[PDB]
Amino acid sequence: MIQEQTMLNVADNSGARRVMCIKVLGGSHRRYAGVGDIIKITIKEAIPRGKVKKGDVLKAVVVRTKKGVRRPDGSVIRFDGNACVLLNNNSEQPIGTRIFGPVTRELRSEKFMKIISLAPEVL
Amino acid sequence: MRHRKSGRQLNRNSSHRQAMFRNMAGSLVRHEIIKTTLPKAKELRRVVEPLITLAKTDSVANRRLAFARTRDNEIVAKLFNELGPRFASRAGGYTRILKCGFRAGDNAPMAYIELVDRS
Amino acid sequence: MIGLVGKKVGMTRIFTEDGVSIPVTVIEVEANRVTQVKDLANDGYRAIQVTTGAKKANRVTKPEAGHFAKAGVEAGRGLWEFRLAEGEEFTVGQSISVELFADVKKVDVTGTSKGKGFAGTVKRWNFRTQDATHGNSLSHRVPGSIGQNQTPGKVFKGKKMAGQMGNERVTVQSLDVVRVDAERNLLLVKGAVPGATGSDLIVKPAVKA
Amino acid sequence: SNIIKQLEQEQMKQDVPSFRPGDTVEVKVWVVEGSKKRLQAFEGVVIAIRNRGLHSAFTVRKISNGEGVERVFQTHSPVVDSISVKRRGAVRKAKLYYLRERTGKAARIKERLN
Amino acid sequence: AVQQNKPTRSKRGMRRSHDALTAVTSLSVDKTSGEKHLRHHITADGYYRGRKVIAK
RNA sequence: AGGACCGAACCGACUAAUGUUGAAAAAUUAGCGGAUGACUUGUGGCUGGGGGUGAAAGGCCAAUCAAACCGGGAGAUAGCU
RNA sequence: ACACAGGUGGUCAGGUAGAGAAUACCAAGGCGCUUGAGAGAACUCGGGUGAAGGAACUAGGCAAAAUGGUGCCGUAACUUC
RNA sequence: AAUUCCUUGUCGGGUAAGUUCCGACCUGCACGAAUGGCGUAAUGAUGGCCAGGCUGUCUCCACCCGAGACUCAGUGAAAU
RNA sequence: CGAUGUCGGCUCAUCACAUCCUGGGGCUGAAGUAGGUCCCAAGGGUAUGGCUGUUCGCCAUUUAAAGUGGUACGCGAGCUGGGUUUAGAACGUCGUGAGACAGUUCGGUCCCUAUCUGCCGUGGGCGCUGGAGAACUGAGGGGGGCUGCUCCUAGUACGAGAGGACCGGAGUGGACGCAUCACUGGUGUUCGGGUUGUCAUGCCAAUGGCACUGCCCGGUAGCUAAAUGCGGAAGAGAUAAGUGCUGAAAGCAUCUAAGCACGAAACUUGCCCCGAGAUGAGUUCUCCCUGACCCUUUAAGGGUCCUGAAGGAACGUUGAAGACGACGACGUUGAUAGGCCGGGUGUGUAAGCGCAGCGAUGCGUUGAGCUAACCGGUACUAAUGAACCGUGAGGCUUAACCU
Ligand SMILES: [Mg+2]
Ligand SMILES: [Mg+2]
Ligand SMILES: [Mg+2]
Ligand SMILES: [Mg+2]
Ligand SMILES: [Mg+2]
Ligand SMILES: [Mg+2]
Ligand SMILES: [Mg+2]
Ligand SMILES: [Mg+2]
Ligand SMILES: [Mg+2]
Ligand SMILES: [Mg+2]
Ligand SMILES: [Mg+2]
Ligand SMILES: [Mg+2]
Ligand SMILES: [Mg+2]
Ligand SMILES: [Mg+2]
Ligand SMILES: [Mg+2]
Ligand SMILES: [Mg+2]
Ligand SMILES: [Mg+2]
Ligand SMILES: [Mg+2]
Ligand SMILES: [Mg+2]
Ligand SMILES: [Mg+2]
Ligand SMILES: [Mg+2]
Ligand SMILES: [Mg+2]
Ligand SMILES: [Mg+2]
Ligand SMILES: [Mg+2]
Ligand SMILES: [Mg+2]
Ligand SMILES: [Mg+2]
Ligand SMILES: [Mg+2]
Ligand SMILES: [Mg+2]
Ligand SMILES: [Mg+2]
Ligand SMILES: [Mg+2]
Ligand SMILES: [Mg+2]
Ligand SMILES: [Mg+2]
Ligand SMILES: [Mg+2]
Ligand SMILES: [Mg+2]
Ligand SMILES: [Mg+2]
Ligand SMILES: [Mg+2]
Ligand SMILES: [Mg+2]
Ligand SMILES: [Mg+2]
Ligand SMILES: [Mg+2]
Ligand SMILES: [Mg+2]
Ligand SMILES: [Mg+2]
Ligand SMILES: [Mg+2]
Ligand SMILES: [Mg+2]
Ligand SMILES: [Mg+2]
Ligand SMILES: [Mg+2]
Ligand SMILES: [Mg+2]
Ligand SMILES: [Mg+2]
Ligand SMILES: [Mg+2]
Ligand SMILES: [Mg+2]
Ligand SMILES: [Mg+2]
Ligand SMILES: [Mg+2]
Ligand SMILES: [Mg+2]
Ligand SMILES: [Mg+2]
Ligand SMILES: [Mg+2]
Ligand SMILES: [Mg+2]
Ligand SMILES: [Mg+2]
Ligand SMILES: [Mg+2]
Ligand SMILES: [Mg+2]
Ligand SMILES: [Mg+2]
Ligand SMILES: [Mg+2]
Ligand SMILES: [Mg+2]
Ligand SMILES: [Mg+2]
Ligand SMILES: [Mg+2]
Ligand SMILES: [Mg+2]
Ligand SMILES: [Mg+2]
Ligand SMILES: [Mg+2]
Ligand SMILES: [Mg+2]
Ligand SMILES: [Mg+2]
Ligand SMILES: [Mg+2]
Ligand SMILES: [Mg+2]
Ligand SMILES: [Mg+2]
Ligand SMILES: [Mg+2]
Ligand SMILES: [Mg+2]
Ligand SMILES: [Mg+2]
Ligand SMILES: [Mg+2]
Ligand SMILES: [Mg+2]
Ligand SMILES: [Mg+2]
Ligand SMILES: [Mg+2]
Ligand SMILES: [Mg+2]
Ligand SMILES: [Mg+2]
Repeated sequence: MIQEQTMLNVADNSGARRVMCIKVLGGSHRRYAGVGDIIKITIKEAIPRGKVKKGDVLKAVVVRTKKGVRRPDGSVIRFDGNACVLLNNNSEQPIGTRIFGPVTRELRSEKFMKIISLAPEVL
Repeated sequence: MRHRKSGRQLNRNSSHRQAMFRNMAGSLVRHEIIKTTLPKAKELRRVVEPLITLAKTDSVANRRLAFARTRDNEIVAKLFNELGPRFASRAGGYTRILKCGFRAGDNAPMAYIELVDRS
Repeated sequence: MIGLVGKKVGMTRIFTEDGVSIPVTVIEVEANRVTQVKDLANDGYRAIQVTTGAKKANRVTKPEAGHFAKAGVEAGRGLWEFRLAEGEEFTVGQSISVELFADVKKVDVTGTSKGKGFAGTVKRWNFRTQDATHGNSLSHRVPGSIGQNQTPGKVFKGKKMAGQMGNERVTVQSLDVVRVDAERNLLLVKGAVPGATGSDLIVKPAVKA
Repeated sequence: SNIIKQLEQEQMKQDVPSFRPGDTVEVKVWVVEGSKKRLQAFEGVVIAIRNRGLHSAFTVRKISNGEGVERVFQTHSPVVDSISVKRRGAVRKAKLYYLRERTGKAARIKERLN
Repeated sequence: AVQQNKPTRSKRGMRRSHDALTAVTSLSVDKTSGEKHLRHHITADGYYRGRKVIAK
């Protein structure tokens, strides 16, 4: 359940540690963004020498929420934090090369095959 | 809304209701019949009749429980020495509500609540 | 096609083999027994009038018991009436089981909703509350404005205001029927139907398909 | 009700082992990726148990790849396959929600020897 | 929040049309003492459904 | 030592809510400032209306002040309603 | 103006904890505030808790929430030291 | 600028975006030297801006506890 | 002018169409995609933020689209009071001055218990022509109507390529709405436990009172949303713009004059809800009452005695029904409520005793004890025998049938 002004941790080696969601894409008056959802973000904190720079505006895909995701048995998978992987604005492919922490089965598609390829654990 | 709930608020807070039903249960055990309002009598059945079912098994623990509920050793003694074996065969329903009209000060519907094995 | 009169037993879930939990609403459907067949020559329309359940003999009235005695059937707890399609007929003392829904796939369930009592416009009509701070004087959940200035000295009909909420007939459409257990008179529909537990339900086959 | 209980007892699983909160459990669930059912393992500490018969559930917390992961299994679901008590623990609560801010040495629980 | 014309005694009577009291329909009679009481209430002497439930 | 510090009594009155035919013709509740000093308080006294007093707001002078109140000139005058 | 949640100077100063005349619970002593009884709608008042997010509210972080003690370590620009 | 109309002046910083803020420029409509000029540590229930923490402020409200509101009995107003 | 509160925001809205999106078309200097322009069309929908008192505007990022206006520039007896526009103070400027400036700057009391109309709900009365209990029809009224993206068709048509479809089908979403509590959660001052201070129960132990429920930790039912089910339609009819067919007037031509066909999210239906006070008061089914007499002003007349039906109402136990009424269940031939038994759930191994330890404490008895609203049972208590209301065959006139 990610909205605007929500801070997120960064799950890749793109160079950011802490980003802020500025827009939940895909629909008018759209309140929230779960996992697998694309969010336009800005960067609030970065490493000194990264691919990205503090104040850049780009997209990101949410991969972990503290609210969690439900499975068709009724089960739910919660995380302790909110994490996103940065994307390009246009090509919408991931920028980093090494994914940190687990991801979920809702992520897998033709679109995020790279992320499920690089994740150390897929729940 | 009040769906499937229980317990009357009686325009009192929770500690006042608990101390009022503790006093009224002790007065009913003491005199075996009292005259109070019909709502207080109906909510008192849910206090007194568990004390008698507790009093059917005279243990030290149950004496301590009845003391934590009543805070009167005279009431706990009358419960386990008299009303226990008096009601040892009744499957609940140890008391009786008798509506007795209307209070002169506020037109409140009054009732006599008494124990069954009194007379 | 006609429907049947059941009763909301409660909700549960059906675990499939595939790991899917289907939230179902158990609807017991006893033998609906017909009490009257209405037709065009006497009544102007084609329908049946059914009854279900049982009733206390000291409480069923002489008009009602004579109405069941003419059909020659046990008194049930009510009387409902279902319009007939063409080429469809039933006898008077006929019993109708839940095997009628044996090969349907979606139903529409009509029930009487829960009584919310006198409800405000936040709950009833989903109005926004006003500001809980920033100066608000006694106006946190009020409906705000209700009209305009002098042009129609009057509030319009159907203005959304507070009042009785619930306790009324609603129909949920296109519910997937999961299981039809004729032996213990059940009907498991996917999802949540209106009504409280133990209330009467009208299950008809889905008209929108 | 009796009808509900009859519908639920025919769906329950007869082999659910006895586990308490604070027990380190290992749950083997079914994973359908592509078309091949495999059996993924999940192992952590039971922080909560909710007993509702068929609707019974339990919560497992583990620290995976630095991140803390809670997962609420439905007990009588067929998508779980095995439940194994690896290490039983000694706590004096029913629900260990305080472990969500304890890490490392602070989040230890002693062994419930019997 | 206040009127602009004086309401009539006709409107006053029509508003008081529903303020009438309902008299008690019938007093139940005790079977032993033969005195009248409210149905489901004890008598004044302390009888109810025959027995003397309380002295006085 | 201190027109020093924190903070009750005490003095004051910054903010919000209530109340606004009030509990109250200015208050209550929760917070707030000073609190050994140019402090505060009791009792008694003095200054009188174009006058007093005023760390000065035209503030206060008995719920009344860009000139108090009471009585009188006085039935002022009113091309106004 | 009231049997009015206001105002009113001095004196006495028990116990446990506590720096304390704060605060909590009590003693001596004195009260339960001169309409009650029910019910447990909207709405208002005064409070309690809240998923995920955390000022995006708003004129404005108003109000709430939060901080809060003792001891020790340690403590910047600037400075009238 | 507590002074600048034109003006949201221009440039820079800060922000994803800043008519406000800070630093500069000077083209000072219409600053300016005891109706004081420019600085200034400390102080301020002072004005403007920013950040951390915090949170029902809000997204979007939900439930609960009490006093009213509602019903009964008694007394019994008011503006108009 | 013996008072019509004047910006902006909030909350509710509602209408117009000169239509922003979606829908249907015509022309194109329309290859396709994407556009330009005009016509028809108002069913639904129609951003969040930064700055600023702002409306506006600029900017950031969205979206199918971020419509234009009316409504006392809608809405202060609905909120706010930042701006404007009171009294205090200051700057610049003007004036000798008091003072002044659509110049700026800091601060600065927003009342009303709703009589009527109106509206949202909910009842009482009477009526509908004997009374009563039910089930209906449906005159009419209201609700609802949004849309993206992907895939297939098909890299097909088109095109030199680049690119890239119509039509048609399937899936998955966003916003909104209805319902529900099985799941995930919230609350759960009526459940369990821990703990601080103090007081008390003679004391120990164990408990209880107060301290915001003392502070906390969990949590039943219930209510809930953030949770999960469903919906928007398809179809038909008549059409708008428009497209035509045949065909003259006007030997041709011509969509029109006669005649016929197609045609849109608009219209009427189809879907949902109310609904016979629809006084035009409807329909069906069932039940109940089949006594004597007096009267004068003899008539839809008045009265006496006997009779008291079907049913209802009242009372009581009450409810996932409810402001009160109302509605629903039940009243001994009884599970309506409480209690009780058993179970479940929650909390988390009670007290007492024994052992170990100097002791705090730990261990055994012990997953113990307690356990609200839950589930299945059970007449133990309370739901009284009655009494009350309601009557006694139900107008006239024709018509037709049967005697
Ligand atoms: Mg109950
Ligand atoms: Mg009261
Ligand atoms: Mg208390
Ligand atoms: Mg209800
Ligand atoms: Mg709002
Ligand atoms: Mg006010
Ligand atoms: Mg308020
Ligand atoms: Mg008019
Ligand atoms: Mg007038
Ligand atoms: Mg009245
Ligand atoms: Mg000092
Ligand atoms: Mg104060
Ligand atoms: Mg001080
Ligand atoms: Mg002045
Ligand atoms: Mg004065
Ligand atoms: Mg004078
Ligand atoms: Mg003068
Ligand atoms: Mg003279
Ligand atoms: Mg005169
Ligand atoms: Mg008094
Ligand atoms: Mg006083
Ligand atoms: Mg003391
Ligand atoms: Mg309340
Ligand atoms: Mg709080
Ligand atoms: Mg709680
Ligand atoms: Mg929260
Ligand atoms: Mg909690
Ligand atoms: Mg949280
Ligand atoms: Mg803002
Ligand atoms: Mg805003
Ligand atoms: Mg504040
Ligand atoms: Mg606070
Ligand atoms: Mg100047
Ligand atoms: Mg300017
Ligand atoms: Mg700039
Ligand atoms: Mg700002
Ligand atoms: Mg500057
Ligand atoms: Mg100067
Ligand atoms: Mg000079
Ligand atoms: Mg100076
Ligand atoms: Mg009264
Ligand atoms: Mg008067
Ligand atoms: Mg005027
Ligand atoms: Mg006037
Ligand atoms: Mg066109
Ligand atoms: Mg047009
Ligand atoms: Mg429109
Ligand atoms: Mg239509
Ligand atoms: Mg804007
Ligand atoms: Mg900001
Ligand atoms: Mg309008
Ligand atoms: Mg205009
Ligand atoms: Mg206006
Ligand atoms: Mg108005
Ligand atoms: Mg206004
Ligand atoms: Mg008005
Ligand atoms: Mg102002
Ligand atoms: Mg001034
Ligand atoms: Mg002016
Ligand atoms: Mg009527
Ligand atoms: Mg209609
Ligand atoms: Mg739930
Ligand atoms: Mg929970
Ligand atoms: Mg719950
Ligand atoms: Mg204590
Ligand atoms: Mg002790
Ligand atoms: Mg005490
Ligand atoms: Mg059509
Ligand atoms: Mg045409
Ligand atoms: Mg032609
Ligand atoms: Mg021709
Ligand atoms: Mg056609
Ligand atoms: Mg559509
Ligand atoms: Mg029983
Ligand atoms: Mg204990
Ligand atoms: Mg033990
Ligand atoms: Mg053990
Ligand atoms: Mg247990
Ligand atoms: Mg039990
Ligand atoms: Mg039960």
